[PDB]
Amino acid sequence: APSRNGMILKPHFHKDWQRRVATWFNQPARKIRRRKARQARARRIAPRPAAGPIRPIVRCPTVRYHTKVRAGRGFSLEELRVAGIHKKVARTIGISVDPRRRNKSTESLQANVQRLKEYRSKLVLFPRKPSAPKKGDSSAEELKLATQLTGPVMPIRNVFKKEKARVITEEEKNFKAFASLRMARANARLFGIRAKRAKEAAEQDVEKKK
Amino acid sequence: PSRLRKTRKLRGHVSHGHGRIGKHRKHPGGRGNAGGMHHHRINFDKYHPGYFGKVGMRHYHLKRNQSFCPTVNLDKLWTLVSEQTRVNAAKNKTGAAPIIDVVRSGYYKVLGKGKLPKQPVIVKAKFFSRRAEEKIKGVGGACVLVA
Amino acid sequence: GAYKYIQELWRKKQSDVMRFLLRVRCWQYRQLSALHRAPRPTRPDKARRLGYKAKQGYVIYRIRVRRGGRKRPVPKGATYGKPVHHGVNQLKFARSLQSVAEERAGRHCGALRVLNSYWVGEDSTYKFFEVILIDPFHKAIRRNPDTQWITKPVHKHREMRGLTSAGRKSRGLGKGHKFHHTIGGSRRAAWRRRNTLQLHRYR
Amino acid sequence: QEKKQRLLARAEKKAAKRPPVLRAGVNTVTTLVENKKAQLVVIAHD
Amino acid sequence: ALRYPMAVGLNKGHKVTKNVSKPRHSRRRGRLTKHTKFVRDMIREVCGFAPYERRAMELLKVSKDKRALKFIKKRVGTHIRAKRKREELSSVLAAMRKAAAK
Amino acid sequence: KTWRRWHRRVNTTQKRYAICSALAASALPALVMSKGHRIEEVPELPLVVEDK
RNA sequence: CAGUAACGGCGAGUGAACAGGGAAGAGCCCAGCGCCGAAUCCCCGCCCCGCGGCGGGGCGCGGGAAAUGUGGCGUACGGAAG
RNA sequence: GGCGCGCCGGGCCCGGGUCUUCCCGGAGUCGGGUUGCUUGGGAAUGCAGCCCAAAGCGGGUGGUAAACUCCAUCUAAGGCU
Ligand SMILES: [Mg+2]
Ligand SMILES: [Mg+2]
Ligand SMILES: [Mg+2]
Ligand SMILES: [Mg+2]
Ligand SMILES: [Mg+2]
Ligand SMILES: [Mg+2]
Ligand SMILES: [Mg+2]
Ligand SMILES: [Mg+2]
Ligand SMILES: [Mg+2]
Ligand SMILES: [Mg+2]
Ligand SMILES: [Mg+2]
Ligand SMILES: [Mg+2]
Ligand SMILES: [Mg+2]
Ligand SMILES: [Mg+2]
Ligand SMILES: [Mg+2]
Ligand SMILES: [Mg+2]
Ligand SMILES: [Mg+2]
Ligand SMILES: [Mg+2]
Ligand SMILES: [Mg+2]
Ligand SMILES: [Mg+2]
Repeated sequence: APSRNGMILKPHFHKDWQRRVATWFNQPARKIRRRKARQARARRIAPRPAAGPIRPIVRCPTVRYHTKVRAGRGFSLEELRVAGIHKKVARTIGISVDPRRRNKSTESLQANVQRLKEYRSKLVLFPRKPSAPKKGDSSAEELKLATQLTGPVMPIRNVFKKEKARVITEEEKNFKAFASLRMARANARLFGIRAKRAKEAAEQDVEKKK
Repeated sequence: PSRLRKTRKLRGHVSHGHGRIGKHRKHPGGRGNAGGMHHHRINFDKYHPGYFGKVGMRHYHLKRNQSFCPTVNLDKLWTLVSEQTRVNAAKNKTGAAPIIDVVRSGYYKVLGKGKLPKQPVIVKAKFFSRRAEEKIKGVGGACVLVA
Repeated sequence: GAYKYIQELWRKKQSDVMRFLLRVRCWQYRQLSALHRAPRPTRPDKARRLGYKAKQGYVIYRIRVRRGGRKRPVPKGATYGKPVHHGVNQLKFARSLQSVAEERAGRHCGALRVLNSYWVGEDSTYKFFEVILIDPFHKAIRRNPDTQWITKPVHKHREMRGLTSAGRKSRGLGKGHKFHHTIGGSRRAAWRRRNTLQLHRYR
Repeated sequence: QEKKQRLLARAEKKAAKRPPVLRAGVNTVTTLVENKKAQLVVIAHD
Repeated sequence: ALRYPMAVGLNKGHKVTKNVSKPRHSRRRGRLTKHTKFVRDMIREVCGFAPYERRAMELLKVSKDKRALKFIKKRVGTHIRAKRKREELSSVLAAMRKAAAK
Repeated sequence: KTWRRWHRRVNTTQKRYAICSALAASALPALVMSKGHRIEEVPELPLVVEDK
């Protein structure tokens, strides 16, 4: 029974919703539960990073988001085999791996390759038994100053290049951008139909010439 | 607060603010906004014209990411880049022009709403409107594309 | 190996070799009773690729589900209700007859656990399924690490929670855009996340 | 028990050739046929 | 002129140096190995054909190919599968014609 | 019911406005005696001590 | 994301998903293809040890299971052999 | 109880890179038709009954049915966590 003027609306309460209402009164108890669990995990893996492994440079999928770079799932096998880290040794020394990632580009692969080689220059790997080091172990001086780092290991930020104040060329001042966009729109929409009309013109051409 | 509300001053009034001829019955006009076509016709036509019926094509799987192209204007095109570039490109007698990369600021399409100050630029967008391009050319300065 | 040959043989079913075989098998199974122990699988390759490693502790049953749809178990006509819910004759049941087969075999053997199940034969009025059972208290099973998972209490009666292949195919799950109405644990977990108010503290 | 006598003989010999055999089982038999190392194949009828 | 990388058009997109990697080893599933080809035509020489296949081979022998194709697509399903099975039965029937020739 | 809206939120800048007004009203000697704290013999009102 | 795309005597009403930010984060294994003298497993008896989660070792011309296929390598990120 | 140390016995005598030669897959299941239920899923999203019922440069997905044709992306019909 609506009155004079006001938005007509459809509240989704026609079901019996009072038997199922999730109330958030354990929000701070759940946060202190999670951070006590996080402190226990971070002190039970004692020199290792609390954030877990390292996760690669990854560009977001869709048109809204492809200019932003975020942390991905794991390093792909192709940048692992370029960085020389073995498939089953990467996650055991702390490098996350998913095999499902492709690498369709080259420069993102080389960014992940340089990021892995930076990680291997940065990590301090302890000998397995302390009384007997091996060839792939760090030196006992930097073993003394090893410690955890908080937050995500080598944080991933989308740094932007900065291009200086150019003096403008007259080719750029005679570039007609709106006509170029609409002309490319029209060519892309009409690519196929012009091709089949060229095909029909070719077949009537060979009919008129043969 | 219930201390400030109405029902603290409707005690002792034998109908509690809902009349005595027409009592406060439960649901007299149907539940919700029922009776659109039938008996609330003139509310829905004096106050929500357009409400009944279909118009336009059905699009089964819409993705706002595909339809994403947010706009900026030539008024606020200089807002994106700090004041030091403006005052340096005003003091700068060499004709060098700053680059305004609108995409990293987060706007894909430059539309041209208002007056742009007479100061050269390289506006670097993903789309352009015709009037925005003509105003940047009329200031003297170029419109480059990035995808 | 032979199992590639006999699996191509079982894929050729309208070939008259296999038509004679499954017709005589279906006759024999129709004569024999509803729930009897098969001593060894009729289809060893499919038994092995479903999990039957022929050692001590795996048994195989051969059970007969009665073929057909499901008419609504209601007195004579008379579903007392609105005319959407009148029809009783052409209703169909949500689980496959393979799942019903492994269900009643795993019910008849309460001590044993359904691994998987497969097909052997059919006629117009019955279908026949051989279901693989594992004895979880036998020590050739219990001392083998890659199959002592069946000996845990969470895997109690897989066939009735619907966790095998035949029960799994009737819950409507799997990755994709085809299975939006089950994300969460299951179909009801999907429904239950969707139809609750998350009334926060601060709203 | 013949293999146990053979292996104890070999173990005491090392602490001090392969004869040809039948090859049973339908998988070994059919891979020997399709790799063509069989000289004849006996097949049970039942 | 100037060909800036445009967001629209037939050659749209941010230009990138496409690497050439080997295809992943999941992509070759169903690429017919010659051993499985041998197993499969051995099994077909054991067991023969289906009844709908025999009637389809007979319609290809009489050569009414349109009703043959409609027959396979009604008794198998998709028209792509029907084209494939008609072409395979024509190949089998051609092998029978060559064997019956000599 | 339990799902009464118990908890209320207020904006960060006016939370900080209120914390600044509470500090700045603890520096006028009238508004401290007005709250009632007997400070008639305190040597100076924004009363600071050694960090010892 | 969204009370959106969408369903609905298109009426009342119903109504997801992707992408993004977070919590957490861990991956793996068979059958098949194969190659290794079934290289595998269960149970009884005796001796030693421990035994309130009946296990470790040896001895058995001890019994079974298993070639209608157990174990070792090996699984789509390929893998094996030389 | 766990994290620590040492002794006895047992088990395993293991890896990586390059070249060459081989090998590779789950069927009354997929899919199609029809019926019924369900889903926001709309020329049928999922589920099931009946019938038809495959293939291997194959098969599925690619939110309008269908044919031709490029592509894209995965590998179902087995299992643990
Ligand atoms: Mg009123
Ligand atoms: Mg009054
Ligand atoms: Mg009254
Ligand atoms: Mg009234
Ligand atoms: Mg009246
Ligand atoms: Mg009322
Ligand atoms: Mg009327
Ligand atoms: Mg009704
Ligand atoms: Mg599970
Ligand atoms: Mg199905
Ligand atoms: Mg909104
Ligand atoms: Mg109407
Ligand atoms: Mg997401
Ligand atoms: Mg985190
Ligand atoms: Mg084996
Ligand atoms: Mg139902
Ligand atoms: Mg409905
Ligand atoms: Mg197409
Ligand atoms: Mg699998
Ligand atoms: Mg799987």
